Amino acid sequence: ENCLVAFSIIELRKHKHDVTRRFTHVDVPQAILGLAALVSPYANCTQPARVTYETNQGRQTGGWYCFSWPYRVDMNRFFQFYNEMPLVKTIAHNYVIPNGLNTIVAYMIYGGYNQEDSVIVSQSFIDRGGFAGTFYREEKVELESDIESFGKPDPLITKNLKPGANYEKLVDGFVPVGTVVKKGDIIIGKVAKIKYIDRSVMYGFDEPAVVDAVMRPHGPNDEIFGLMRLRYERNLNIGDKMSSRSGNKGIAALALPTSDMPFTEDGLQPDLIVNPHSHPSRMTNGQMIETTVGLANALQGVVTDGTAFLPINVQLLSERLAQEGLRFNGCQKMFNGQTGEYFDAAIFIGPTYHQRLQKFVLDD
Amino acid sequence: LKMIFATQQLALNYVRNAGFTVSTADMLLTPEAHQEVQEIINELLLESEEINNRLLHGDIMPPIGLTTHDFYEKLQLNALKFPDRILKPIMNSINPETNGLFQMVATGAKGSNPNMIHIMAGIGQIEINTQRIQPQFSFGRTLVYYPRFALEAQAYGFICNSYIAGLTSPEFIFGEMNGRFDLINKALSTSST
Amino acid sequence: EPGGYFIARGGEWVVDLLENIRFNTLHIHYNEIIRGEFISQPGGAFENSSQIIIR
Amino acid sequence: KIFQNVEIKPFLIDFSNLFIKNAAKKLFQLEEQLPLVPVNVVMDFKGISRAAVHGLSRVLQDEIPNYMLDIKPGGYKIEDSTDLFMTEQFIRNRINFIPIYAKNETLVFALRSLNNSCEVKTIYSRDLIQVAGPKLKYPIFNPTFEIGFLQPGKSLIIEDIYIKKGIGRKHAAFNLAVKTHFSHLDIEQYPTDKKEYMALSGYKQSSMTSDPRHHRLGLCFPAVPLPHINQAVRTYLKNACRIIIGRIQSIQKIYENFEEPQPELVLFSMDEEKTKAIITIKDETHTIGNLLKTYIYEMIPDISFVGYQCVPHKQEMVLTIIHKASQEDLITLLEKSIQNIIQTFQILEKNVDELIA
Amino acid sequence: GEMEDKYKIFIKNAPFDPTNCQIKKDCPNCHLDYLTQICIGSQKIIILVCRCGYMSNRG
Amino acid sequence: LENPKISTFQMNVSACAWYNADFDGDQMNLWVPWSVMSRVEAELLCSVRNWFISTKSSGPVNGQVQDSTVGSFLLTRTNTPMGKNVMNKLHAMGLFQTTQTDPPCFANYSPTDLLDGKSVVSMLLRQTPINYQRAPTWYSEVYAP
Amino acid sequence: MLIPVVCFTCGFPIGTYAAIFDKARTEYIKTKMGGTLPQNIPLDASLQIELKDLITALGIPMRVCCRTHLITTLDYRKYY
Amino acid sequence: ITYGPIETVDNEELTEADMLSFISAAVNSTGLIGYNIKSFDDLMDNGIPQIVKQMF
Ligand SMILES: [Mg+2]
Ligand SMILES: [Zn+2]
Ligand SMILES: [Zn+2]
Repeated sequence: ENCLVAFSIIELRKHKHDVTRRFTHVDVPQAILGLAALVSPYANCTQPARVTYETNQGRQTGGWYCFSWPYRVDMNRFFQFYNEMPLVKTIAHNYVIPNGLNTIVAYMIYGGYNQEDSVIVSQSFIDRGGFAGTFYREEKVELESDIESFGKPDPLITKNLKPGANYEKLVDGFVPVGTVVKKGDIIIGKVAKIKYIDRSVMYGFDEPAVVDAVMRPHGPNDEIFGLMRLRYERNLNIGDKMSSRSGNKGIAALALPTSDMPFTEDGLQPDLIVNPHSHPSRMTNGQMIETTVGLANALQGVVTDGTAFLPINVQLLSERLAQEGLRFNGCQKMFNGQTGEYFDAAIFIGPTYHQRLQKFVLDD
Repeated sequence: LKMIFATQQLALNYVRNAGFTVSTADMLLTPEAHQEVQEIINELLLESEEINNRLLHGDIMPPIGLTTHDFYEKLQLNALKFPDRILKPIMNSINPETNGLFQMVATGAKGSNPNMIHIMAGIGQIEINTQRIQPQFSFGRTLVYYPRFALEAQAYGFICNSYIAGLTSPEFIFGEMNGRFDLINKALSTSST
Repeated sequence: EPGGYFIARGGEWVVDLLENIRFNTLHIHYNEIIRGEFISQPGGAFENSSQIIIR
Repeated sequence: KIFQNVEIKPFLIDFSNLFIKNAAKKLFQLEEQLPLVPVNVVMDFKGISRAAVHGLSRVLQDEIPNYMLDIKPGGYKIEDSTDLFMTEQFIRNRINFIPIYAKNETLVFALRSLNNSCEVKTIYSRDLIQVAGPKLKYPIFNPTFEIGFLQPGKSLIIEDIYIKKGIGRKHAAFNLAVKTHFSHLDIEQYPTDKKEYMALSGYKQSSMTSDPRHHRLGLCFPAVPLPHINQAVRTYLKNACRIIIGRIQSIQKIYENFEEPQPELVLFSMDEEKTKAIITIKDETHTIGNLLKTYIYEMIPDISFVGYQCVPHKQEMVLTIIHKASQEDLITLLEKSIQNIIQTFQILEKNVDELIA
Repeated sequence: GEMEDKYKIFIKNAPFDPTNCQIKKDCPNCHLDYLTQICIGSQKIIILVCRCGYMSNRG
Repeated sequence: LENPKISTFQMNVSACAWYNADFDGDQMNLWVPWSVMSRVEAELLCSVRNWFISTKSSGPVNGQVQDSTVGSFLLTRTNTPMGKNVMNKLHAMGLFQTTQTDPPCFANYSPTDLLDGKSVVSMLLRQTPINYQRAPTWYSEVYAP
Repeated sequence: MLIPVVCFTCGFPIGTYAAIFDKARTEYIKTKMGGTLPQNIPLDASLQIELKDLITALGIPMRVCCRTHLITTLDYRKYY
Repeated sequence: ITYGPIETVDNEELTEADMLSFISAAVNSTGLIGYNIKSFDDLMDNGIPQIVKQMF
């Protein structure tokens, strides 16, 4: 409150000989943002509410959630196999591992399936492992001191077995690691001396899991309890939420084969098709500048810095495209994959960094 | 309802042969049209400076009912409004027959004219509760970047930059203040009603 | 991993950075028409604090 | 001669680059080209509709039978695969997408990797050993794929790696050709480097009125033996043609049963002079639907309606025809259209054999 | 009223507060190139103060 | 939806006006009436055609949104950057091959006959002939100079 | 955890050149820096070296997608 | 300390990208999570014994 701060060194050089505005300190503009908000490239070209949206959505993204995941038994944790450095990176990626892919996005109307915050995804992109990983759940079943024990129950001397369940999968009280558990299967055997009552554990989930790792550790009171780790093979599928670093989140609505996706004259085809109508009200301009910059980065072979509050010139960034052999607008002659007919309009297509938000449709 | 679906398919089957896109170059002004916007904004700031020089000489007399503070801010709020001619340099840069940002706005599919002006030409004055940015940083400062009792229009939320040009730190903060208000009021949307 | 967290009951917990009010300062707010409160602390961050309100 | 001017060009490594040369030398002792190279093929078609050329392209992309390497259920030995990061899902996805040029399904491979050193060890494709089938006189994949990596002390054992057959429309690991070029040579183009035209496609005719009949199609095949490039490419093209013919011939055995009550062909007499035919084929695609519509339209220029629909959520192609003839005459015209399609693709395959030496 | 006690300390400290707005106007007392402008109250009273002690409105 | 890989409730974009919904991650409830009485009144009383006109505002709720609004403009637009906005018989027919209505008759058209965008729309609007005359959103006195 | 076997977007076999591309890339950057400490080589400066000609020498086409995924894919062996 | 004259400092070539090194230095010295561990170290060095002994 005793400080008069020049908001940048440009402002300080502007008032270098100005005796009527004497600054006490000079600021570095990027210092006004957190680390999550510094992920977003050209964040001052976006309306700031969407920067808030991204700061909410950046932490929600899947990726390499830890480097010790095989040594953990976690609940609802997602490990994504493939991750990429953005073609237009910011300073925040000097300190956090990026969790996303440089998807080729076409900004176009294609059949009406990306209307209102939906995207059309390439089924081939999904099959190859785009945003694919593994999902982990944990279970913790305890015993009583000499009243309860682990073991494959017998229907003759144990009462109140769970109706219509499968008890065969148990070996020495547990299903072996590496087998598929189904809806209704018994996953931990448990008998209780009173003759017996069946306090077994059943797998009540819609999608089958696989026993990843099972262990018999000791609790705080030095008692053996059952610990099961369940893994899920999670591809991207219809209903999963993606998002760019500008906060434009959307649900995968359709997945097309390779031969149904649009393709340019050079054979470039998108991974995502996002609606152009998501832009004008949201005013997420940093996503469009990122595609323009990242389109020439890929051909040049470089990764550039798109941190917020750096000097930018979209006119010169568009001329960088024309010098790399593309059009000034970054648009290309594109063909309809279903009919083979060219659109009467160049389509804006290029690499935009996208993320998978950890809202799985199968969980909801 | 049967005709909404049927005309929807004619519309969608046309575009699957005509194409529709928006690019970064749809939001970019010509260098000649960039100078026209800067001229218009300097006129806004020159008329804002004329009021301040009247404040310096004590030449601002309010009407019967208003104080000097509330009459000074009303004069500033109206002197920092974008003229209708701001769309001359925007419409000079674009081709309405091909520009996809314009056609979404012009046909009522999505967006509005202030959205196009904010992206392409300039954002202008931030109004919160139909009022400028009130000094809440210790008695006559709006931010740590501006001196106490600053008279420039930038000190109270006038953004001279468009989104496509990139805001600065004070302009980003003022726009952040404006955006956070709308989130809070939208949070009162659920509870109050 | 930078660390900086606790392990309790096998789970991982973080103690939230709490936005508390500054101590040893008079805070003035609005029968009782004004309220001036003060939470003195005799030196150090762990000492007991005695609040005083002047109404 | 419907199509001429094939241009075949493999993608080779440049060992004139010192960095690439040294890296190849001290990673794989590689001073020559890889046994399997990508091949770019560009073909010019003349006097043919883009329904036919694009159907050929779609078939060569993901509707032609192809082979991949899969792991049989239980082949991933969880016992001696002590490594924790190389999960079965990761390695299976890695192995499915290695391009192979295989000549029988009998071959079975195995991967037995041990890390008995103090550093992370990378598992390449030269570590896959053929365990069943006749011995390979030539490799079916390149030895340079990074299958995985092992932490010090860990292992990866995968048995029963076999050759699975499929189509890329179902799983992308069976995709064959990648798109590299498509153009029409009988439509003139603007200079789109000019900012006057940079928002338009570039063609001087709208796609709503243009009827191009001279095309250039370029596709890249991802793994072809070096001493047999022409022999591989030719084979691929022929198979594409035949695949289409086969599918067309299926519809050909439906039209001939227009007297018998059939679930895939429904006939109405709309009026005393109009006839409506609806053909529903399950799991068909835009390839056959578009070919059928185009050739029916060429046979009957004054048709009241011809249209088709492949709704994504229905897994079927529905072709509707409305015409001013009787059911006999409409079926005669439909058979003529299908015979024209088959003749076109037989001509294409004959020209394939005539062109590629 | 104001300018007398409601802001006397602030006005006397104004020529030394570095966060105050300066005006390019010469000083009569010490002939200094700049003065410090303060705009106090709802009537927006403008005072030009200087480090030498100069004050407008007869202060 | 007999594809086993789809777990979402799918609906037309023009139906989202009833529920104030969008596709950014919204969830919706669905129950199928199993009783005969509950099944009758679902179909006769609670069908969504009954909420086409708003009870709040007495005006329509549904219409084109975002792609059929900008796509109906392009279709009925008089001039394309390629000249007149016309299509040949094959492409005029192809606009109708998805509407799920009865296809129009194109028998009085050669393969080289060009059809205007308004001619194709008139083929569809003839089923329910209405009379309408207003200025479009396209014409704005703001943009006219 | 590695450069993918095929391009995520189009399916071109980018993996058959991945290993070489890694090692070559490293050597190439050491030529453009001039023998500096691994930390004294800033991360932002190592990414500004143009890899266009190197990737062309590998025999990879000028496709945006293939070069994007080849250049930007993170290797897990360098983060663990 | 008597610092050098301010009129003879060369900064006219300081780009706005040169100024991000200051943010790099600030984050490196601060550490992303820097105070959370300093607080616990003071708690286990100067905090717990004083609160146990000089309070009860
Ligand atoms: Mg929503
Ligand atoms: Zn003085
Ligand atoms: Zn690619």
